[PDB]
Amino acid sequence: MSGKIDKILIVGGGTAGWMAASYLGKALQGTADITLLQAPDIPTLGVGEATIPNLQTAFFDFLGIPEDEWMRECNASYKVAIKFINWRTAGEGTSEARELDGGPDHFYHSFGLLKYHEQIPLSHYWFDRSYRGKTVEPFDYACYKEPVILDANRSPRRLDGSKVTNYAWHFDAHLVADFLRRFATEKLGVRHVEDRVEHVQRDANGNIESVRTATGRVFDADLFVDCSGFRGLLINKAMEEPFLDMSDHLLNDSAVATQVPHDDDANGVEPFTSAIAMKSGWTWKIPMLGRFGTGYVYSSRFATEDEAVREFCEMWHLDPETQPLNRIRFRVGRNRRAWVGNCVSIGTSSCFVEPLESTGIYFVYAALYQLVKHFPDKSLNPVLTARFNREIETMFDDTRDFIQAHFYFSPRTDTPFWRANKELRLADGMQEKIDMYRAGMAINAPASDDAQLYYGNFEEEFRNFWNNSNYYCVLAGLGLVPDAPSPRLAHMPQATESVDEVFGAVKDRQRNLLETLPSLHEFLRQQH
Amino acid sequence: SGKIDKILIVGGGTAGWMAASYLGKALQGTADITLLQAPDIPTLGVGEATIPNLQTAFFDFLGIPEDEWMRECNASYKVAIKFINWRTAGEGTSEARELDGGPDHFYHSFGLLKYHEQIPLSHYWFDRSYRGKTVEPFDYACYKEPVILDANRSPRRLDGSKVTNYAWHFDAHLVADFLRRFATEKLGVRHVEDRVEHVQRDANGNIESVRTATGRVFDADLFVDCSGFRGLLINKAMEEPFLDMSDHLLNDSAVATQVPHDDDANGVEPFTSAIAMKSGWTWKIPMLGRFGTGYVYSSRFATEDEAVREFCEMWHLDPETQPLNRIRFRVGRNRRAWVGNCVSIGTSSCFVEPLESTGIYFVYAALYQLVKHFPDKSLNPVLTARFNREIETMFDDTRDFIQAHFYFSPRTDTPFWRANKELRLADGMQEKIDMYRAGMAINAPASDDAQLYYGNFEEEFRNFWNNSNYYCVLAGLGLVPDAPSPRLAHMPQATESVDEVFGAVKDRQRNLLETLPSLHEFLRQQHG
Ligand SMILES: N[C@@H](Cc1c[nH]c2ccccc12)C(=O)O
Ligand SMILES: N[C@@H](Cc1c[nH]c2ccccc12)C(=O)O
Repeated sequence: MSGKIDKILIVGGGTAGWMAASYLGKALQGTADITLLQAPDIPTLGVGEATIPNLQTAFFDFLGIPEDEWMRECNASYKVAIKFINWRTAGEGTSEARELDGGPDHFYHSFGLLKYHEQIPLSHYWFDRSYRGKTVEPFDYACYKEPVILDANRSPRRLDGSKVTNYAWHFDAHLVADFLRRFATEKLGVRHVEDRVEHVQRDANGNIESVRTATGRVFDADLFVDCSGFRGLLINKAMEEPFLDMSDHLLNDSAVATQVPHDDDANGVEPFTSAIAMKSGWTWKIPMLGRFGTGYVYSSRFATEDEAVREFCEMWHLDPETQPLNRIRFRVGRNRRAWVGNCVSIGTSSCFVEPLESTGIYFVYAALYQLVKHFPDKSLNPVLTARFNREIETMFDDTRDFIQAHFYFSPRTDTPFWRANKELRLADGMQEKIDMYRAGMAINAPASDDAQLYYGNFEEEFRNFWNNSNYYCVLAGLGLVPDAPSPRLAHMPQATESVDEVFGAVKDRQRNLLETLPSLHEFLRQQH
Repeated sequence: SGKIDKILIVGGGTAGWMAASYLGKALQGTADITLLQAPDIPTLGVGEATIPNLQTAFFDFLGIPEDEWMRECNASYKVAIKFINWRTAGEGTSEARELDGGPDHFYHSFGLLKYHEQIPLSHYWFDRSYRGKTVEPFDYACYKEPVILDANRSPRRLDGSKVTNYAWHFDAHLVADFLRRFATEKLGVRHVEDRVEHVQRDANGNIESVRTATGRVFDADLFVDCSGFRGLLINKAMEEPFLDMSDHLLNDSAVATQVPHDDDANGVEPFTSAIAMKSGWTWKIPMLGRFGTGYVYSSRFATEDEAVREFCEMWHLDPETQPLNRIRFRVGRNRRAWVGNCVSIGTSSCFVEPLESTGIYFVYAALYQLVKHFPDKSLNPVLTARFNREIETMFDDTRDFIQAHFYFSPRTDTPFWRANKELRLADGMQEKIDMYRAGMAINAPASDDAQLYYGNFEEEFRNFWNNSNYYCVLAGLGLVPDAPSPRLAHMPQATESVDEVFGAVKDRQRNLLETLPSLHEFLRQQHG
């Protein structure tokens, strides 16, 4: 028919489902009846979720929820960066960084944007100096103030509350989902129904007419949102939309995870997520309050589930026979089309990639934002659907490419896994970026180096999600550098001379913040 | 292999001297630049219209104040392009015909449509227009400019304060002269007045040297072709094919002149006029005490004599005595703007009728990209390929936008107008139209802050033709969405509170109309 969408049914009630319910409930408030169908699942351990800055500005701010309100109810901690440990040295899976060129084998991928100097990213000046032997300091320590304060577990905020850097959050997803469930049902009028989908009825146009549950209830709506996770109950099962496996770019498809109690008083809390390289994958460490979530993401192609359990438990000194563990098999890739007919997939039902760069939750609300932007009426204009699908496919594929580069450019050749990664091919779009990088060009340089604008305007960030800063942190961090300095620098003697103070400013902030900032633990004590 | 040491620019018109200035400034003291230009019959100052970033991206880069160059170039101000008679049948006249109770004209002003609850004002306007809530045209409802332009107001108060975004009108010859003085006197650019007779290339196909009529031989590491439509280096020497694009643009000729004007009796129009004709359109570019004008037409629909006649008749000029410039130009772009060690800048690179004042912009936009992708003597292929991609998109998007001005005109009164409707829009442009009809914005700006936009070239270049521009032209011509944006039916609070936004515009139109001095008034002061 025609007329606006009157009823929406969300199938699936986890993080994605209740985020969808909250975002749509907020966006269409009072002009659409929303029902979320939810069936009980086997409970799992809170193994932790890491996020990015726009979670607050693009999601919680949109809902009208203050950082302090949701943080306290979700027992959240702070994330200032992802610390990559042992990606450049051979060896077993260990929590301790090995030695590399006189220092621990780690590098940071921090938030924020590299400063521009005479229209050129600081990255280019750093490399120019490194290349000409004027420096041996790593890219991250030279261009970011964060590495130094993170090495000392400092808080991203002073005791008086003032923030000194861009940061995100670490939390148990289950708590956020419960928080949102209460918010959506209590504040936004979303209807929660506890039932299991038994049958999906489609019409002759291939659209979903209704969903019938195991109790015999029939739920019809104008638009259906699939938040059923890997099963893709609607988008794949009912709509039969093909899923594109991308194991030709990503070898990791499994994980063994758990949660470990932690004495924050004795050891403090790390203001960062750790990405610890393993023999057949990598392990995440996500610090929360009084405990940390950790999971070994690996490739079933190079390690059996039991070998992964052993490697994982031994690294944390846990009993492989008694430790509570979540054994997961991921569905890596994306649907050929995220939205088909009147069925929009949101969450893992849509796409999934290992949490190497904290994009899981981002993918959920980035998509919800794109859905509302391309919101249809009952005629389901195909142009809205196609453009939405294009945005989603690009969002995922760029991430897929970026993550693959973490493994493709690691210098490690010590296990079949690391060696195999180098035998895969990068997508053409990614290879073009590397060609540009090697030629000394910036990759997706931000329009402005103003981080407040970037993280404060979703449209601005979504169009430049993976920017030059991100690419340099990871590529240079791993050891991939340009074949030679940007040739235009040889024509800018005054700029390459005055940049001295730009590097000096970072050094002063590194020193000042290190001497004045409280530890993350200290701040959390006062705060929570 | 060493930096670029010598640069030879062939051609000394507007493009050539802008190249010498920009490059002389950008590479100051690190490259020797010589501009080689032949002396030949100058043309009439038929006038050139520009856009806001001419100052922020070009003159500001050179370190030249707006006051300094515009007074030495006797320039006037441009606040918009006024399209006249594009919707009504008839002969080519300077007077707007009547349409729906008013004159047949619409404005394409500078600046950005304001965002209301994350949605461009254009969408709220159409929603109301579509629901019979209003009959006011898009431009008058969403822009303050239209009514002050109708009264020939100045973009700045007598005290100098700026009340709107504006650009300039000037005789290009004067600007070229100014830049020649600047580059030679202040940037050390060597000027040689001679004619190229022979271009010698090496075994790699790169240019080795150029020999002149007097027997002089000039060598360089990089050659900039600013020879105009001849493409002496890029097309003739390097043999790079020029790609004609008359399958999108029928206009390929023009008859132009300069007409004396009594500013005291008539004031000065703060806008460029684009007057629809029987087989093309005519530009009117107001300057000091005169205006440049030219009939752009299609040689396949009107003869040179017919064009001269139609043109002279509208301005009441005598065909037999009025000095006239008759030109037949090539429309399109080179397959590649930069090949080997030869970079084309200006009309030697590409050209499209001046319907949206992009001619000069194309020059410094390309110069900006050349410096960003500046090579050393090894001429890294990647830098060249990327530069070329930037140029082709810059041009093709403009080509598409201009074609739409003709394709969507409602006129069917002459072979020309009817023939435009039988051409094919490029796939990319068709997708944009599909989106537009679906109620979607086309290239919405990341922010509605015009200052960020016009103050940051990277920002504008990535979003050069934005939703504001498409709505001005498409809606102006009468092409509107099939229905309102489906989103608005879900935002009652937004659609209610938007009247305050429309009201704010109304107050601005009122106050400015009442308080602003006429353009002529301001011009007397700022100039005389
Ligand atoms: N645009 C994202 C990029 C990003 C994703 N994951 C990250 C992890 C660490 C640092 C940056 C990122 C941001 O700046 O937030
Ligand atoms: N980004 C350009 C768009 C543009 C080109 N030519 C124009 C003519 C009129 C109005 C806008 C334009 C600007 O706003 O300057």
